Formats: sequence, structure tokens, C-alpha cells
Amino acid sequence: ATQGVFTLPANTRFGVTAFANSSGTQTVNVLVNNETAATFSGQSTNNAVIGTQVLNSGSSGKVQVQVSVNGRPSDLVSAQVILTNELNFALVGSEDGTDNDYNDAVVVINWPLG
Amino acid sequence: ATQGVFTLPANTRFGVTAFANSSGTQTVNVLVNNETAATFSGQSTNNAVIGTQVLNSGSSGKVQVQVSVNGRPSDLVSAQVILTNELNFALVGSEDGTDNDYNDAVVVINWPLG
Amino acid sequence: ATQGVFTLPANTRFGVTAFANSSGTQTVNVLVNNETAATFSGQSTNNAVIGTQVLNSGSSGKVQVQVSVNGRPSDLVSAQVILTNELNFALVGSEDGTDNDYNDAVVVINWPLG
Amino acid sequence: ATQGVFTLPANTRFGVTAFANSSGTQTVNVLVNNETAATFSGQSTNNAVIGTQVLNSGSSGKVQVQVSVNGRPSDLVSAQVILTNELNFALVGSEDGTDNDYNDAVVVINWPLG
Ligand SMILES: OC[C@H]1O[C@@H](O)[C@@H](O)[C@@H](O)[C@@H]1O
Ligand SMILES: OC[C@H]1O[C@@H](O)[C@@H](O)[C@@H](O)[C@@H]1O
Ligand SMILES: OC[C@H]1O[C@@H](O)[C@@H](O)[C@@H](O)[C@@H]1O
Ligand SMILES: OC[C@H]1O[C@@H](O)[C@@H](O)[C@@H](O)[C@@H]1O
Ligand SMILES: [Ca+2]
Ligand SMILES: [Ca+2]
Ligand SMILES: [Ca+2]
Ligand SMILES: [Ca+2]
Ligand SMILES: [Ca+2]
Ligand SMILES: [Ca+2]
Ligand SMILES: [Ca+2]
Ligand SMILES: [Ca+2]
Repeated sequence: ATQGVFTLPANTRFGVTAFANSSGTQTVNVLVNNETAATFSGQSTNNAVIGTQVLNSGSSGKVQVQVSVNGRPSDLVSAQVILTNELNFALVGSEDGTDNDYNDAVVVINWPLG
Repeated sequence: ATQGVFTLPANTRFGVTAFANSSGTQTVNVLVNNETAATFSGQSTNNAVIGTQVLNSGSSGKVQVQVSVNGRPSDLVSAQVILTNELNFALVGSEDGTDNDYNDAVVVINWPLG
Repeated sequence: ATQGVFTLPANTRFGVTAFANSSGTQTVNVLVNNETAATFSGQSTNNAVIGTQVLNSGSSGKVQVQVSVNGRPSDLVSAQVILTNELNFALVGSEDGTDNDYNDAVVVINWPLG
Repeated sequence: ATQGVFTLPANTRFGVTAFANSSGTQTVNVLVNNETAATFSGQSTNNAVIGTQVLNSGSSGKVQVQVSVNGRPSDLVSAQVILTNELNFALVGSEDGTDNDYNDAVVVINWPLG
């Protein structure tokens, strides 16, 4: 099944943050309405934040997270969780190799903000 | 925080099912747009299904689950999880006593159907 | 990534219930420690419960859900959610065709029981 | 029900990161085995990261997140989500006022690392 794709309420600000846990340099691309809206690049094996930014879901509300290492797409796992019918978390994990820890690039999207 | 309240897409069919794990008789009430739409009553300490039904979220999409034992409201815990940005689960747990297993009445709402 | 596999606490009773939403007959197989422990078969396009049963996670705690239609494995989506650090839900969705509603066979595993 | 408490596997490294979305200064305290292990303090209404750190769950695996503003405990909401039976997210939201957006202090715990 497709992973890393989330439908957020339209024209809503959200945060996107990425953590790295791999020897390979992680390239995280965030698309809004199928167009790049943010790109984070970094390397860490200690969960360092390689990027964080505030974006707007726009008219479509479509947000997609892509993760690649040296141009090769990583395998993604994702899900959305809503707490008290208000607080949203769009979660993404990714695997660039064979150990399957799926934490090589961890992306967290949260809303609402403010 | 409020628990057991979920905003579903409008006019969408969904399933609601309740399981019981308590000495006390569980009364599960499901409200749609603040009006009763289903009521399940049963007793089991072996996770028996005390009720299952198909409902429609209506114009408001507001769905609220209430659980009580002998007229006394149980304490609720809940959350919504979305898989592959399509499959939805609105989950509710409830505690009628002091052991805090929160499974006395377990309610699962799922959509889409068909 | 692998889906439908969950590690439950050892020797713990859990419930497993399956719902069907497809023209095709759904075959849900539940494995505990890689050995069949339950099999549900049914057909419904109205979220009917095609099976529910209480199982024990055993010494390994490994539980895997398989879904197939006419012998063909469906594509699975899954996740585990824990509420108040006590109530557990192991969720599985499955797609047997091309519309991607992933509800053809919906499986819910819950614990603790009693 | 109690919120903000999570049982992680013993002696496992995990990351904890906090975001702020409130006029009030957020004080996030992380306890491991009931003893303070990290404290973040900051103010932002734009989801700024007020802290991030790597901790070890220790022998007990008990991790608890506390959030307060000017010494007053905020109301918490939380849940744990596991993807592909490997990637873990312990999520916490908090409300310091009356608008109930529960994002005043957002805390994300993730593991495994490396
Ligand atoms: O080479 C990539 C590899 O780097 C290691 O340090 C680990 O983080 C692995 O999970 C990852 O797949
Ligand atoms: O008396 C109510 C009580 O019944 C027991 O059998 C357990 O199921 C408890 O969790 C529940 O609170
Ligand atoms: O033929 C299989 C097909 O049956 C339909 O009724 C729908 O439930 C589809 O989602 C499913 O894939
Ligand atoms: O004064 C506290 C208050 O600050 C505002 O800016 C919002 O972030 C509210 O959600 C928050 O409760
Ligand atoms: Ca890896
Ligand atoms: Ca890794
Ligand atoms: Ca109880
Ligand atoms: Ca009980
Ligand atoms: Ca289908
Ligand atoms: Ca279907
Ligand atoms: Ca607030
Ligand atoms: Ca706020």
C-alpha cells in the first residue's frame, strides 16, 4: 500500500520535522499538492534533527513525504493518529537498507499550530 | 481531555462494534449529531461482541461513544488511526472500576465500508 | 515493509475479530508462533463480522494475520496503537482488488481481556 | 485516564523532542523510572523546537512526560503507535488554557535509534 501520503484539512499550517538514524545522508522531500514545499538533507546516527519547518497544506490539503539516500528511494511506513479529535500526527518511518529498523529517516508532521 | 468523540467525513457509512470484559453489564450508546443512533447492552468477561451495527455519519459527521454501567458513566480513552490515508479506525476503551484495564467496554468504529 | 505482524506480551489472551467488505469471500488466517491458531471465512459488503475468537499469544507472543481471496494473498496495511499505556489494538486492513479501500477484510486484535 | 506515561523496552535509547505553540512558556519534564532525565523550556507560537535529546529507558523502561506553564500542570493527551512492529512513536499533546488545541507543548518520543 502507498505510504507517506496524508490528506490534511485545506489551508492549514502544519509542522514537519525530520530525524536521521543512518550512516547514509538522508534526503527528505515534502510535497504539497504534488509540488516540492520543503527539502531537508542531513546525516546522523544519533537521531539529530536534520530539518524542521512550518508549511501550509494549501487548497488541496495533499501532503506527501519522500525519503531517499543518494538518489535511491527508501521504503516507507506511515500512519496518522488523532488525539482528542483535534491534535494530529502524520508519522513516517523509512528504511534505506537491510536491517529494517525503519528509522533511517523519521518524519513527524503535526497540526494544528499556534 | 474529552474522549470518545470523533469527526467522520459527512454522510459516510461506518461500522460500530462493542466488546465486553467486565462483571458489570455494559451499556454502549452511540450518538450521531448529538442524537442516539445505536445502543448496545451486554455482559461478558471473555471479550464477547455485545453489539455491531452499520450507521451513517450524517450531515455533521459528529459521532460520540458513551459507556456506562448501571447508569454510571465509565472513564473513556480514545484515538483515531488512519492507515494508507484511507482506512479509518476510531477506538474507544472504558474503565468502570479500579483495576484500570480500560477494556470493560471496548468500542471499534471503522470506515469506509462496502 | 512487512504488515500484519505483531509482537504481543507472552502468554496473554487476546481477541481477534474480522469484518468483511467485498464481493469476494475473505479468508483470514491468524498465526501464533508461526502456526495457525484461527481461521475465519465469510463474505459481506456490509461490514459483517465473519469471525471472532479468543486466543493466547503463547511463549513467543508472535501473532501474524494473513488475508486471502480464493487463495490469493491480499495486500495488507497495519499498525498497533496503545491507549493509556495499557489498552492495545493491533489493526489490519487488506485490499483484494484495485479500488484501494483496504477494507475488504478488516481485522482487529485487542488485549488485555477479562 | 492517566496520560503521558509509556513503558519502553528496557535499556533502550530513545529520542524525545518538544515543540511549543502557546503564548506561555512551556516547561517539559521527562522522567525515567520516576526520576528527571531531561527538562526543556521555551516559548513559541510557531511550533519551534524547544528541546531535543537522546535518553536511555533504563532498567524499568518507564518514561513519563510532564508539561507545565508557570508551575501549573497542563492537561495531557497521549498514545503510542507502532509501525511495521518495529518503529515506535510515543506522542503527547498538552493544553495550558481554554481553546483546547492541545498543541501548547507537543512532545514526540521515538525509538529505536541509530
Ligand atoms: O548504511 C545504512 C544503515 O546505517 C546504519 O548505521 C543503521 O542506521 C542502519 O539502520 C542503516 O540502514
Ligand atoms: O466489576 C467490574 C470489573 O469486572 C472484572 O471482571 C474486570 O473486568 C474489571 O476490569 C472490571 O472493572
Ligand atoms: O471484487 C472485490 C471488490 O468488491 C467490491 O464490492 C468492493 O468491496 C471492493 O473494495 C473489493 O475490492
Ligand atoms: O495563553 C495560552 C494560549 O496561547 C495562545 O497563543 C494559543 O497557543 C493557545 O492555544 C494557548 O492556550
Ligand atoms: Ca535501516
Ligand atoms: Ca537506522
Ligand atoms: Ca476495568
Ligand atoms: Ca475488565
Ligand atoms: Ca478493495
Ligand atoms: Ca471493499
Ligand atoms: Ca491551547
Ligand atoms: Ca496553542
